[PDB]
Order: sequence, then C-alpha cells, then structure tokens
Amino acid sequence: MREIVHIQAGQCGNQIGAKFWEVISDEHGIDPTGTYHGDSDLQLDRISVYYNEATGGKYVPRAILVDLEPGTMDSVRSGPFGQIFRPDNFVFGQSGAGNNWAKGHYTEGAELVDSVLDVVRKEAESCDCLQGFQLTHSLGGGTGSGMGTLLISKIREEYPDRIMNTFSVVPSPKVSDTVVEPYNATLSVHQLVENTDETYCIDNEALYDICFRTLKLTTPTYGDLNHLVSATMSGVTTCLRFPGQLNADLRKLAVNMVPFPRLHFFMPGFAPLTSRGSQQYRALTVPELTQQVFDAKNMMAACDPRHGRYLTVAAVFRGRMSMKEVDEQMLNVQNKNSSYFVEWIPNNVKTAVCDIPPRGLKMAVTFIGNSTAIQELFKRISEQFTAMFRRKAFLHWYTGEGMDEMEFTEAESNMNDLVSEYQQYQ
Amino acid sequence: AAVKTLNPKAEVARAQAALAVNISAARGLQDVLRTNLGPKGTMKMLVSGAGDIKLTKDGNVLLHEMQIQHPTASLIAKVATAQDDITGDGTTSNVLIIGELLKQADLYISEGLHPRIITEGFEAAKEKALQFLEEVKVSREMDRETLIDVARTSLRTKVHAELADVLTEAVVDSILAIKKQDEPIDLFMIEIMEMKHKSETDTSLIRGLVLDHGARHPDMKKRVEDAYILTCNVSLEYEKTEVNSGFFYKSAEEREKLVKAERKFIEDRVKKIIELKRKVCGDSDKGFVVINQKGIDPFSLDALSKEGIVALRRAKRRNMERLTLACGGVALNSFDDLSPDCLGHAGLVYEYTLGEEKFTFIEKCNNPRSVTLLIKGPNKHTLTQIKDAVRDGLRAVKNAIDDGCVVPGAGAVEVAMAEALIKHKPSVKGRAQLGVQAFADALLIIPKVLAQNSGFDLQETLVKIQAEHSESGQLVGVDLNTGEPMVAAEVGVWDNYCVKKQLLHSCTVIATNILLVDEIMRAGM
Amino acid sequence: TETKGTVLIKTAEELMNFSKGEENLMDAQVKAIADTGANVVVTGGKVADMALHYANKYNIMLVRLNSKWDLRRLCKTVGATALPRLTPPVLEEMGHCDS
Amino acid sequence: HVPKAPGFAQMLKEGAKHFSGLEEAVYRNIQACKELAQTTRTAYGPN
Amino acid sequence: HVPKAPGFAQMLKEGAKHFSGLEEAVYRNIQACKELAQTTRTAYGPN
Amino acid sequence: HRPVLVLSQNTKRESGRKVQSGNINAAKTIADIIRTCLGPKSMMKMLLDPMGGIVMTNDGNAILREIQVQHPAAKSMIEISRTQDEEVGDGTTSVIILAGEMLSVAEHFLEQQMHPTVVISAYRKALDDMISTLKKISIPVDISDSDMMLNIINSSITTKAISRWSSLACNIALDAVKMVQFEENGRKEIDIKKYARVEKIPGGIIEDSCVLRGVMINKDVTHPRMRRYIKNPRIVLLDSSLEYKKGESQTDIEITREEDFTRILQMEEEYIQQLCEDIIQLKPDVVITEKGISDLAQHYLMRANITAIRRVRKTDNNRIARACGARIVSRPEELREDDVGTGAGLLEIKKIGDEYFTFITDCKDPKACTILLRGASKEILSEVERNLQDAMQVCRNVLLDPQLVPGGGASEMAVAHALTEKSKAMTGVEQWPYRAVAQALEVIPRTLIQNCGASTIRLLTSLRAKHTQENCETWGVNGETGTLVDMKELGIWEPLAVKLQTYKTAVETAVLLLRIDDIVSGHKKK
Amino acid sequence: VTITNDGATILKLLEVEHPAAKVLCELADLQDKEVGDGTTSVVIIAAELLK
Amino acid sequence: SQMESMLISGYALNCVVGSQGMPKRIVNAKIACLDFSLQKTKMKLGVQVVITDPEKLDQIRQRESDITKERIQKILATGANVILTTGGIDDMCLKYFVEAG
Amino acid sequence: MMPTPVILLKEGTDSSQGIPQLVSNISACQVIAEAVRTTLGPRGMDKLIVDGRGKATISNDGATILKLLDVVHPAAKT
Amino acid sequence: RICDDELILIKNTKARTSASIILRGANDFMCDEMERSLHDALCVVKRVLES
Ligand SMILES: Nc1ncnc2c1ncn2[C@@H]1O[C@H](COP(=O)(O)OP(=O)(O)O)[C@@H](O)[C@H]1O
Ligand SMILES: Nc1ncnc2c1ncn2[C@@H]1O[C@H](COP(=O)(O)OP(=O)(O)O)[C@@H](O)[C@H]1O
Ligand SMILES: Nc1ncnc2c1ncn2[C@@H]1O[C@H](COP(=O)(O)OP(=O)(O)O)[C@@H](O)[C@H]1O
Ligand SMILES: [Mg+2]
Repeated sequence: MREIVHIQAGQCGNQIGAKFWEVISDEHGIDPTGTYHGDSDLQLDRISVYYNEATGGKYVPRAILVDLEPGTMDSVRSGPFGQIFRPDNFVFGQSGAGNNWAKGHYTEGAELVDSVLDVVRKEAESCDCLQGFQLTHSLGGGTGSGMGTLLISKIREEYPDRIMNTFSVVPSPKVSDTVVEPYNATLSVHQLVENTDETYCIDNEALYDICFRTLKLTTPTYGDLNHLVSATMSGVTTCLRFPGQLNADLRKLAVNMVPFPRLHFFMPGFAPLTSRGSQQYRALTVPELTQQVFDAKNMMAACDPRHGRYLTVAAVFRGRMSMKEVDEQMLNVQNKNSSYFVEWIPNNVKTAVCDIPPRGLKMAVTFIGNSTAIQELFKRISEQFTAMFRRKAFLHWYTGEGMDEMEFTEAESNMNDLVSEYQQYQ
Repeated sequence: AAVKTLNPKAEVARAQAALAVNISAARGLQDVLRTNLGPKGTMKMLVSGAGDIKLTKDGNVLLHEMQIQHPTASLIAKVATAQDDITGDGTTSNVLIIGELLKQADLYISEGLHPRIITEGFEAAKEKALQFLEEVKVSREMDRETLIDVARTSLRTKVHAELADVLTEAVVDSILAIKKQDEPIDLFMIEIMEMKHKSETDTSLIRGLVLDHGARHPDMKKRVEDAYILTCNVSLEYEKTEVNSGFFYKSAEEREKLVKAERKFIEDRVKKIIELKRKVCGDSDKGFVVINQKGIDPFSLDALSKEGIVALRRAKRRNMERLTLACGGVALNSFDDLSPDCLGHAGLVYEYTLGEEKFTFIEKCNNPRSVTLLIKGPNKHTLTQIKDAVRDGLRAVKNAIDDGCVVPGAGAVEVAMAEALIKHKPSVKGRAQLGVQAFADALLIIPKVLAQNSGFDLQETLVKIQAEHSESGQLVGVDLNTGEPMVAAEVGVWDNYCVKKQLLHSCTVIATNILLVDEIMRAGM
Repeated sequence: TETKGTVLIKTAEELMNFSKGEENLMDAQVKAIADTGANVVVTGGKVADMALHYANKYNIMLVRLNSKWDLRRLCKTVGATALPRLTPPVLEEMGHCDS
Repeated sequence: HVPKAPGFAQMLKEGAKHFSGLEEAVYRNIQACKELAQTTRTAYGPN
Repeated sequence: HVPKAPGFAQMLKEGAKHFSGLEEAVYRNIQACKELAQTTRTAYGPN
Repeated sequence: HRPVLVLSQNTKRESGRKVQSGNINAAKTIADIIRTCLGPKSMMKMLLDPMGGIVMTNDGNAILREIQVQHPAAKSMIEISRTQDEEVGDGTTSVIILAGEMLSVAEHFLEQQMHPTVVISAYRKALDDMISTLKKISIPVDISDSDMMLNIINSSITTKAISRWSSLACNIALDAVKMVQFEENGRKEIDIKKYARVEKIPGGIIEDSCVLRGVMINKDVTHPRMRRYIKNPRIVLLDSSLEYKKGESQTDIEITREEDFTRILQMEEEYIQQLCEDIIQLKPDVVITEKGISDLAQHYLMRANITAIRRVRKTDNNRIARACGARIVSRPEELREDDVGTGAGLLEIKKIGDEYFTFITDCKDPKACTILLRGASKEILSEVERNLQDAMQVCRNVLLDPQLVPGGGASEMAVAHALTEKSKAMTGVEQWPYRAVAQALEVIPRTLIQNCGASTIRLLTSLRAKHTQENCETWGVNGETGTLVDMKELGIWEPLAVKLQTYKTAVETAVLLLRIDDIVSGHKKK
Repeated sequence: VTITNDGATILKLLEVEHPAAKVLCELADLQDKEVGDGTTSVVIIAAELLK
Repeated sequence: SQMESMLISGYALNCVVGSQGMPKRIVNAKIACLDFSLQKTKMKLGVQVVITDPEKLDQIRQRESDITKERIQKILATGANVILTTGGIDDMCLKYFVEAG
Repeated sequence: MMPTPVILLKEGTDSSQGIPQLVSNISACQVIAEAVRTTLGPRGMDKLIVDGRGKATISNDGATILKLLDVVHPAAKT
Repeated sequence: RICDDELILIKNTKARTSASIILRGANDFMCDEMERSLHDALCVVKRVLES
C-alpha cells in the first residue's frame, strides 16, 4: 500500500523529472521494456509504491507531466527514457505562460486544470491506498507558479486529508532572469503556506559554484546541474522505495520534520561531493559523511547554515553500516555547539539506512532539515517585492489578467508575517 | 523613427507600413482556411512536435495548431476562440469575413482615402445588416424534425456524410431528453467517451452513463441487472487524524488490538452500506452499485464483495451530477441519514474490458435527463474528428432550441444581405458611400468560397444566384452538387441565428480596429 | 499498524516479556493454518524470520509471489480467494490442486 | 549578382514545413506508404 | 511567445537603410546640419 | 597584469551643452510617439509584450508603459504619464505633448547664454498665472442632473474607442460611480478600483454589456443538490475555513486504548457539525467563505437547503460585503443578525460559455457594482476596460469638484492670451521666457488639426484672433469636421481637475529636466 | 535614476578607488550628522587646500 | 504641484487600515499604541501539547482563540478606537474591530 | 546614453569642449616638462631614453630628450 | 486620498501638537529630490534655534 502519485508540473519540473526516474529505474533494476531485473525483496517489494503493474510484467511510473509548452516536454517524449510513461500523462499546452503568474491561473488555468485533474483520477484508480502527492516546480517559472499553485489548490477539493510533499526551486540571489521574479515568488508562496505541509528549497544557480569548486567542472550546464539534484531527490525517497530497519515513509516524514505546520521550508542536500577523477582516491567513513552535511559546502540553496539554528534533523544513509556510530558522533556536537541545535530535544539527528548502494558512489548520506536559513532568503524576496510594488512597476501585466492592487497587498502582509514567524525562535 | 532613437533594438512600422502588415497577414490566414469551408472542404493533417496526427478541418483547431508567429494572426485567433466557445460553429466563416473586410478596404485606402472613412461605412452597413437578419429568420417552434436538418448542416461540414447520418441521430436525440419547460440546456450533462471497439460509424447514444473505470475486485459481479445506485462522496479508504497522533502499545497482544480498533471507524461506514442492502427486501437478485467518488481500500472492497455489492472508486466531479439525475437518488456526503429514498435504479449495469481497461455501463433508466455519446473510433486521430464534430453539433442544436427562430443556409443569407446594402448605399449621404460597398462585397465571400471548394466557377455562380434573388422573393442559395441556385429553406439546409449575428458584430469591430492601426512596434527590452 | 507504530515500555516486566510475547503471537497464527490442513501458503509481500521458523516446524511450504497480477492468476488456478487480512481459520476459500 | 526567391503570402513558420496540392501532399503520402507495403511483402505468407 | 514585425511592401535591401517623410528624412537632415553650425560657431569672429 | 591607476572606474562623465540640449531631444522623441493619439481622429497603436500578449490601444498612458527606454531623461517622462493616470482619468497624452513643447521653447533660451534658473523662475511665475485663468473661465455644474453628467463623460470618451457605443458606455460609467459612492462616517469617498470591478467575458456583443446592480464571480456551487436559483437569499459571509486543520502548536496525542482512535475521528466530525449548527441559527440561504469547505460541512448544509460557495477571493468578498450589506466574519460561533446580508436580490448560477458564473444582482441599494463586459475577444475587451477606467475617473473628479473647463483647444487659447496681456508689465529679462509658455500651450490646438488633416496656418491665425476679444473666450477646435465651432454648442467640456493637473505636471517636468547639467552612469549599488 | 544636487547623496552613490578619494567622500558623510547642509562647500575647500 | 504640499499638524502614518469593514474616519479618537502580534496563541518551543484523553482535544483548540480574544476585549472596552501594532493582526482578530467599530 | 542617431556625427570621434579641455592641455604640458626639469643648471642630471630597438641615448639637451619620448599628445607637441 | 494609495493622518494629537510634512511632486525623481532638500532645510533652522 501507501501509493504516491507524482506530478511534475512546470518547465523546471520536467527537467528534474526526466532524471528523477533514471535513478529509480536503475536502483530497482526495472527494465523499461522487459519486466524486472531485481534480486530480492529490497528492490522488488516496493515496486507497487511508485509503479502500477500492467498485465504482462510491464511497469508504468505513476507520473504526470504538466507543461504549458509543446517544445519543452518533447524532450521527455522520446528522449532519455521518456517513452515509458502513459500516453495520457503528456498533457501539452499550446499557450505559453510567458513567466507570468496571473496568466497561468486565469487564462491558461481556466481551461486546462479540469483536464489535469482527470489524469490524477485515472492514476488513483490503480492506487489501493493513496499516501499522497509530490509536486516538483519552480518559483521563477510561469508554469511552475501558474500550474503549480492552481493545481495544488484544486487537488485539495478531491484530496483534503492527504499529505503533500512539494518540491520548490527557489530563485537565485546572485543572478536574475526577469524583473517579475519577485512577483512570481511572492504570489506562489502566499498560497503555499495556506494548506500545504512540506516544501523544499533548491537553488540551481547556487550549484554552479559547487560544480566549479568541488565537482571540478569548468563549463557547467543544465545537464550537469540536474545530476546532483536527482541524487538529492533519491535520498529523500530512499526508505520510501527500499525497506529496512528504520522504516519511515512520507507519512512518518510529514510529522518528524516540522514541530509547526506553517514553518515547513527545508534545506535539502547530500554528501559526499566527488568529481569524476578524484572519487576513487577518497575513502568514505561514518563520521566523514555525517560531519559534512552540517557545513555550508553541502547546501542545495544559496544560504548559510553557520549563522542559523536547526529544528529537526533527518539523515538517510546508503550502505550496510553501523548506525550506532551516527548518534554518538552527533551527540558530541550538540554539547559543544549547542547554539546551533535545539536545547530540549535529546535526539536531534534522526537515523535512517537501507541495504541498496547508490549509483557511482559507494556510501552516501542526504541532509533533510529546516532551520532559520530560509528566513534570510525570505527577506530578500520581500525587499525586491517592496521596491517594485511601491512604484507599481509592471502591474498592468498582472491586473490585466484578473488581479488587483489589493491582491498584492494581501500577498505582502502575510509574506512579511512569515518573516516574523521565523523571527521568534531565531 | 522615434522608437529607434530611444531603444535601438525595437522594430517599428509606420502608417503606410503597418497597414500592409495586417492586410497581407489576413490574406495569409484567408487563403489557408478557405479550403475547408462547407461539406466539399478538404481535411487538414496537423502534426505537432511529438509526431501525433491531428486530422481536422475546424477553423478553431486550425488556427491554434499552426506554427505561425505573427501579431495579426494572434488577433484573429482570439476572435476565433470565442466563436468556438459560446456557440460552436461559425469559426471558418469568421476568418473569411475579416480577410475580405481588409482586402476590399485596401482598394480604397490605397487610392487616396483615409482608413477612418471606411470604418464609418462599416457601422452604417452593420445597422442595416442587423435589421435585415431579423427579417429573414424563420420561427419553426423547435420541431424535432427541424433540429435534424440543423444538426445535419453542422455535421456534414466535418465528416464525409456517412457518419453524418449516424451522428445526427446521436446529437438530436441527446439534446431533447435533457431539459423541458423552457429551461436552459446544460451541456455538462452529456458525457463524451472515447472508445476503440468497432468502427467510426458505430457511435451510439447511451441513455444512461458510461464510466471509464470498472470494479476493483475480482470477486465482484460483472453484469448486474435491476441495480440500486448508491452515490457516495465519503472516503472508504484508511485516513488518519488531522493532528499527528500515532500509536503506543506495550505488549504484542495489544498490537493486534490497535489494528482491529483503527479500522472500526472505517468498517462503521461499510456496515451502513451492507445494512441498506438488507432493508430493500433482499430476497431476490437486488444488485447494488456504489460509484464512490473517493477511494476505497481493498479491506472494504473485500467486505462488500462477500455481500454482493459492486463498488467502484475514483469517479469524476460531474459524475455526482450526471448520475444523480439519471438514477434519481441523492449524492450523499455522509452515512448518517441513509434511506431508500436516496437510492437510484437502473435496469442493467454491466462492464466491458478493452485492453486491460474496463468501462462501466449504466443503462435502462426511466427519465434520465443525462446521456452519453459513446464514440468508438478506430484510430486515435479519428476520435478527435468525431469529438470536435459532436461538440460542434451539440452547440448548434442548443442555440436552435434557446433562440426561437432559425436562420437559412449557405447562400440564402449572405447574398440577400449584400443586395440589401446596394439599395441602401445612397442612404448614408456622405463620404462613407464606399464603406457600404466594401462591406457588401465582403459578405459575398461565403457563396464564393463554397463555389470554389466544390469545383465550380466563382464569378459565373455569383451572377446566377444574384439573378434569381433580384427576379424573385425567395432567399436562394448555393448548391454544392450542380451549381444551380437552389433555395436553402426548402432543401433542408439551415443555420443558427446567433452565429450570423455575431459574424456581423465580432468581425466588424475587429476590422474597424485593425484598419485604425498604424504603429505596430515591439518594445519592452 | 498503519499510522506510526511505536512500542512503549514502562517497566521491566513489559520489556522482557515483549520478545517472548511476539513469538507466541506468531506461533498461534501459523499453527492456525496447520490445523485447517493447509500445505502451501503463498504470500504477496515479504516474510519475516519468525514466519519461516514455524512454517518449517509445522511442515508447510511457502511461495513468494512479488507480482500482484501473478497472484490473481493463481486464484483462478486452484480456485482460492486472496485474503487481505492475516491468517484466519479458513472456512471454504481454500485452494485445491493435485501436485 | 544572383537573386533569390523570398516568401510570398503566408510564410510565417519559424522552422516548420508546409505541403499543399496533389504532388506535394497527396502523391508523397502514397510513395511513403508504398515503401511500407514493399517492406513487409517479403515476410508475408508461409514462405 | 513574443511575435515580431516583418517586412511589409518593399523590404528588398541586403543591409541598407531607408528614410521617407518629414520626421525620418527632413527633420533628421536639419538636426545633423545643426551640429556642424554649433561646431564652428565658437571659431567664428576675431575672438 | 598590473592594474591601471584610475579613479571612478567603468563610469561615464558628461556635462555642458550635451546634457542640457540632450535631455530636450529625449523629451521631443517621446512627444512624437503619442502625437497621433490626442484628437478624436486618432488611431490605435498595436504593441507587443515580452510575455507574448498584444496591447492594441490609443491611450497615452498604456502606450508609454510598454516602452523600455535607456535614456535617463526619457525615463522621467514615463513616470509623468503614470502620475496623470492615477490622479485623473483622461489626463495622459496631453501632458507629454505639453511638457515636450515647454522644453522645446526652453532649448531656444539655453542657446542665448541664459541661465536655466531664469527660465524656471519664469516658468513658476507662469504656472501661478495659468491656475488663476482656469478658475475665471470655469462654470459650476449641477451634479444632481443626469443629462448634464452624461455630456461630461461623453467628452472624455470621444477620443477613445468607445465613442461609437457612446449612448451605452456613458450610462454604464455614470451608474458605476453613483453606486460605489459610499459614505459611512463624515467623509465622502469614491472607490472605483476596489469596489467597481470591471470583468470581461469573451463572447456576445458589446451592445449587451451593462453594469449589474450587484456583484458577480466565476464560481460554481459546491454540490449539485444545492439550489442555483434563490429569490431572496440571506447571504452570510465567512473568512475562516469550514474544515478541520492542525492548530498552531506542537499537538501530539498518545493513543494507548482501543476506543481512543475512533473517538478522535468522531470528534473531528462533531467539531464541523458544531460550527455548522452555529451558522443555521440565523436561517441563512447562501454561505460564502474564502477557504475550503470539507465534505462533512457540505452534508449538513445540503439537508438544511443551504447553497455554499467554496473559494471566493478576498477582494470579491469585500465587494459583495458592500452590495448585500453583510459583515465578513471570521468566527462561526460569533455570528449576529447584523452580519447577515439581507436585502439581496435575485441569485442565479448562470453559465456563459461552458463555465458557471455566480450572479448576485438586483440588490436594493448596493455600494459596489460589477461592470459586465462582453465583446469579440480579450483584445478589444481590454480596450473597453481601459476606456471605462478613464470614463469612471473623470466622473469622480466632477463629483469632488463640479467645475468644467472648455476643452478642445479653447482651454489653451484662453490662457495663452491671458499670459500675453500680463507679459506687457514684466519689463525684464524674464519677459521673453514668460511669452514662450503661452506659445507652448498652442501645441494642443495644433494637434487637433494635424490629426484630422486641417491647415495649421489659416486656422491658428483665426483662432488667435477669436481670443482677442474678452466676450466669447470659449472658441475651440472641432476635431470632427475641422472648423472653429464654439464649445457652448458642441458640448465638449473637460473637468477642472483634469486641466489643473495637466498644467501643474507639464511645468514641473520642465523644472526638473532644466536643472540637469551633468549625468553620471556606470556605478552599482546594493 | 537619481536626480540630486546635494554633496552627500552624489558622493555616497559614486564609486571611488583611490585612497585619497575616499577621504573626501567620507568627509561629506560627516557633514550630514554634524550639521546637515554644508556638504558641497566642504569638498571644494578641502580639495583646494590640497591644491 | 509643489504648492499643494500639506503641513499636517500631527502625524502622517504611512500604512493602511487593512480590513475594508472598519470606519476610516474616527472623531475624538483614543489611540492605543502597543507592540505585540495580535495572532493566535502559539505555544513556545519549551511547551508542547501532549494529550492523553480524546475528550480534552477540542477544549485546547478553542483555548488558542479564547486567550487571544480575551486581550482584544479588555483593550477595546476602555474606549480605545485606534489601535496601532508593530507586529501582526491576523484575519480572526480583525472581526472584533469591525463589530465594535 | 544621450547620442543615439541613425547617422552618427562623423565616424566615432570624441571631442572635449570648453574649460575641461584647457586644463587638460595645461596639465599635459606639465608632464612633458618633467623630462627637461632635472636637466637645468650645472647641478642638473642627464637622462637615458631607450627605444624599441634597444638603442640607448643618454643626453641632457632639450632637443634630444623630447624627440625620443614619442609624445602623441596634441598640446604637448607644441 | 493620496493619489491611489492610503494614508492615515492624526490631527494635532491633543498632547504635544507635532508636525509632519507630506510632499507633492510630478514624478518619483522629484519626490526623492524634495525629500533631500527638505531634510537639509530642517537642519538649518535646527542649528539657528539651538545656537
Ligand atoms: N449541405 C450544405 N449545403 C450547402 N451549404 C452548406 C451545407 N452545409 C454547410 N454549408 C455551408 O458551409 C458553411 C460553413 O459551415 P461550417 O464549416 O460547419 O461552419 P464554419 O465554416 O464556421 O466552421 C456554412 O455557412 C453553410 O452555409
Ligand atoms: N469633439 C472634440 N472636439 C475637439 N476636441 C476634442 C473633442 N474630443 C476630444 N477633444 C480633445 O482631445 C483631447 C484628448 O486628451 P486625452 O489624450 O484624452 O487626455 P488624457 O491623456 O489626459 O486622457 C482633449 O484634451 C480634448 O480637448
Ligand atoms: N541668495 C544667495 N545669494 C548668494 N549666495 C547664496 C544664496 N543662497 C545660497 N548661496 C550660497 O550657495 C551655497 C550653497 O552651499 P551648499 O551646496 O548648500 O553647501 P552644503 O553642500 O554644505 O549644503 C552657500 O555656500 C551660499 O553661500
Ligand atoms: Mg481621453
């Protein structure tokens, strides 16, 4: 049981979602045209969670690809293993969003989202017990903010009680693509703290310095960008896709990640980060990988964990190792660096492990946890939102589609309330 | 130019330059879309970037799925979007009027005149064209034989006249048994399902509903006669509390007591269903079908299968609206007031599997007021031909029921309207004398395109049609078989009143605004 | 259970008897199908080590079917019904093959 | 020196192609389906 | 997405520009000759 | 590689005549863009957006907002038209032409070795004399008359594209302002942006467009058993949710007994039924909230014959609170009889183009209305929406200041003769820049004859001779024909707040751009 | 775009590199706190004192 | 223009009222200056809600708004008409100012 | 940002104007006067100028030093 | 009404009778110049009344 339907909505969601199934099909040994190539119940038991078994042995991924562009999703049509999905899981959009939040909701969203909900209904027929949904999108995209915010609200009319695990690609504080990026980031999050429970923060432009300095890449691109993001996506859904002693599904992850439901912005990441030549000349031990996730060199967002304080720490390891050394190593950091941890939690760092090795790396750990690192990033978004709205610059692009001046006022009051929500325990 | 000085990367078009951009682009959309107007039009195969075939010739699907990047083509595509949104047909004829309102006006603006003088003649010609349209409409009290000829005209122009005899019986008989006593007919009560069973000429009209999901348990009955429909909105699957609670137990004997107790609230919903089957005199067959919009766990599916209750799951939003009218029950959201008054009735509930995909059929209702057109096209692209023609035909008969009058057919409206503007051409008494002439010649493209697609002559046909109209009083039209002028009101070729009314209003305003554009430019970078 | 799952111990009597209480709970369920005359027990999911201890003790054969479409074809083969609950006293939904 | 032929009435495609007529559309669909008929003609029958 | 304005009636040049009217041709010839008048205005006279 | 010893790296320096005479040419360039969009014989200007949309308009504010310029003085003129758009409605295109002409005559005096502070001190003395001239030629307006207010709004939309449907658009814009004119305490206010929502629906004809006596939203009913046609409903507006959500705490429940897990699932159903019993004590008919409604709340409102709408926007809840007179409450157990929207008229869930629309119309005395626009496409409906915003704001200025100025060139020529006769007593070096302000006002009657194709020599010589006498003083330029007709017979009248804001902004634009003698560009900031 | 003529607002937004240039730029910032209008005249005197 | 620069004898606050149901003009007003967020009563990090009885669940959930509205009724019964807050007033607490005027 | 015409001024030429031009010419003559400043008087030193070919020429005459500096400034050539 | 925004005013405050100045200009570039020129003018009368 506990089936999860995946919804890859947006331009940036399909680029991550193309390599998201490349890791699952390689670790489980699922043949794209055969039946399976597994070995035991570590890989063959959890096939029915993320795949629906057809008659004959062919496995179909529970994935819905939504995009308001024909040319973007054609790479996932007949490209890098994109012919394995259902033909009705390829909902195209002939009208582009144009990096506008108001166009994807009132113009494009009024005619497409009734058909996108039909694809979730057909996927839920093969789900004997629906656990929840995931949503990979972006804040600086038109379809990621248009078909990601309106899709997450209409899915609660049919699924009001099920959990949600959204994946949000945050914009970068270093470079900018357009001036409406503080507009699209403020409007998408303002309806995201309303009735959701999980949201990560991944910065793509911040990973260009990680590939240049650590992964030893001279000229990075979008193909080298999404490789280590897929390692972070597979690290969260490790115990969900592989059985083990530390059983923790998405239902157990929704409770033990947030003491409060509103402050649900996490900082994903993983470890280690080795290049293509210096990987074999490095040994990986238990205190080596456990002490690398706390530093600033293993962050997926442009943040600084050296000036913050965490609330809940969860880590999933890869490989048969002694997990009693993880708790004893992290407890010694909580006594000497108690200003970075919680004072009333005796076991801040949670433990998770599996018996399936990853691709390429021998041992690997991932970092899932919230802190005050999102608080300093939410101030820069509201700072750019304040200067643009006070001059009322480019408001006719939004108010001409169905918005108003009071819509941005309520979107500014509650987003600055989230800044004071993180400012209490800082 | 002034825009080149401020922004060096900003293109511009001047007064005599921007007029040639909009007119030559309107001729580009006119010369493409004129090959599909009427029954003698040709099919267009539209291939996207993926490689799928979209074989259709409707004017709205042609303009949207066309690789064109032009600002003039985006204005006509938005007017063509609203023509296929509120009234169905009238999209191909929409673009051909705009293609002639800018081409006939170019003969005067380039010959010294101002574009505003032509737009003043379009408003004076629209006032006479609106008054003449109310004099040619025929009220026939919405007879069921009249609606056949209305649906036959809209269906022939999208199929090869072998399926038009089949789809007319599936469109007219579907639109009559929805609403009565002067009620607006809701088109959401008709379900359109795509099948692959027999052939394209096998689309039938199911009197009930066809659900695209089947039973999710192998022990359930596949064919159920004399069933009771119990429409539910509750969630029979396992749900947790909103507050994160979890369990705490001491021994292993108390572990199995918590699994039995956590399903007690789930089984209390199932016990309300199996006790309703015992209160409807279950000493017979007495089939029970639960559609159940929200999901059901396999624990409750195993409990309902032992009693003999077919239980579906994951229904649509409008399935609780169409089946509620068809079965006559009450779509409940709780099991606190279960009664036989909220139950439905169907004479036959059966399923059928088409390539590991079940389809639940519900038939034999008394007064359903909700039907389903079962399209069984062989290919994937042939399903898009019938679905785009059914909604073109359903919106045609919906306008003929709401409006009390019927408008005549092919050339019985456009030729008679153009002759009425010639006798009222000296009535303007000013410089706008040539504006009524440009509007009257633009309305004559509908007999010109229909005479061109049928293979006949263009100018020789329009002489004989205008001769029979000037020497008689009957609204004569175009015959696409012989070329002789034939009356459209007698041969059974009709049209909608709201289509011809909006063709005189949406095309005229979008032509007077395009002719008053002289500064096409691209700035903002 | 399905929500969280957590064992709560408050005294030494609940810790020492928890391991022996789990083995006696699994022993009564495997011997419940051995009294009904079963010989072959085919499951869909995984099987613990304590379930294999009493399957070889009461001499019943275990068959692991990881595919769920192959499990439905086995019910049409021997004429049985797939039970979603754990091992009951099976009244009449047993399978019957020859070898 | 050498001139060229530009677009005429509706060349608004951004890299797409267009086919119209009996020779450019109808006869080319026949010759493409003729090659699939000659492909599986050898694998037809008991021999 | 973003459309653009193409040539209209006589855009047949291979990299050459064109000026027509009073604002594009006559007013720009005046402002260009005005800059030469303001250039040599300082060097005019005995001072 | 040794660095170069420089100062203020990667920045520009420019001073002298290239900045004083450089900002004039940037102001003349923008004034030549919208010069063909002032008279009634104007033409539309099709624009292209970076989002992919198309803005086909002739309004001077909507054109300049779609232009991205790189010149610094050109960025100042765009913010001038944004100021005129927020203060008045039809005060846009006239300021950009006038500020370009006041800087056109200012470039002449900068070549005569005159200091720019002398021209600005003459501009401020000329600005104080243009305000006193318009107040002498004004006329009091009877705001209680309906036919008098229709002639004011018709004069503002004759330039725009809704001049063809002038008999319909004048009645819509007049009834929209008179409905939203709300006064609770001792302060009169007119809010035509938060309460007078202009919604456009593609389809139908423009002649069927009308202002509804109430509000409308694009929302369907939550359940098909709920009524879609109520005669006189009692609408109760909510703000909180009708669901069960997690509290703002770290609540966790330890479940040790068997009856504990089934009790929490029953207490979640009894909590929803408690707040559903608190809203039916006032016997309502329509429940409207902003957050989600669970299916347990839909069941109790179904058998109580209550039509519930789910996810109405917050700006739409503030608009329906003024129409029905309801109170937006956020607590179901604190409902009162004053929070019920009595007096609401017919409620009907219509369908316009395969989409349901909730209509709340036919109210007794609504304080907020919704203009229903129906046209050919979304392209021309954005034009009528931008023209009705310029038609409702010019009615707001008359209701706050009932004075009219004779427009159509008669306003500019009545002050240009007043500045000429007052310049005879100057006797100084500021006399000649004082005369250029009266000559700069001539560009507004220059534009009305250049758009219709009339002569600018034979007409302006006769128009200047008509204002030599003090008796008539109201002769303007008729843009329809092209002759000189008195504005007392045509009916072209502009409000006082439009003409005062036009002259105050065009002078101070020339004040700012004449004190600029240096430009530094190339530095960064935080 | 920032249109100003005060001696403090110009030199604060203007980027400088020379160490002798940062003395005169920080001299204008001190005139706002101590006096508040005296912040074009100090920069011309302090540069002519060095000339 | 620059000749319409108002000299407001008093103070000119650069903020909005928020909810559009409050009287925007109050004569003879009594200003209540306070700095604490008028939101729902959220417990701190050291305090958690661990309930052992399902009957005591709904009384704790209603207590987060009853303690919140207890402060808003004792600052409003003293004649205060204008309340200035540097923190945050959520949508539940805005009802008590519209109801009391 | 100011001059953006369709036809430019001459080709690409830059020209200073007024009072900043004259101080630019006076300060340019001060730099070229330092190459003859230390060569005056009986206690004045000589200077050594090396060209691109490597030929060394040590002198103290003003007609010898200034001809080997290769000055391209217009006012400093006077 | 402050030209399409909301501004709250308090009249004479009944205790100290303070003052606030609302500036009115053509564009945002003049309003930033009018704010800097008014703040330098407030510092002149401050030093005269003190010293
Ligand atoms: N059987 C017929 N005989 C003559 N004319 C017909 C017939 N059927 C349709 N037409 C004409 O074809 C024209 C276009 O029909 P259709 O293609 O359905 O609408 P549109 O062109 O707007 O998409 C109509 O104006 C009608 O007069
Ligand atoms: N019938 C008419 N006769 C003469 N002049 C007219 C007529 N209608 C409008 N005008 C003039 O056209 C001008 C249009 O100004 P407009 O661009 O609407 O200003 P804004 O941009 O502030 O709205 C008005 O100043 C008015 O004097
Ligand atoms: N009416 C006037 N007559 C003569 N000189 C004046 C007049 N008004 C101002 N000034 C001079 O202009 C100068 C302006 O200096 P300013 O730039 O304000 O200094 P700071 O930058 O320190 O504020 C003053 O030194 C003053 O002497
Ligand atoms: Mg106007």
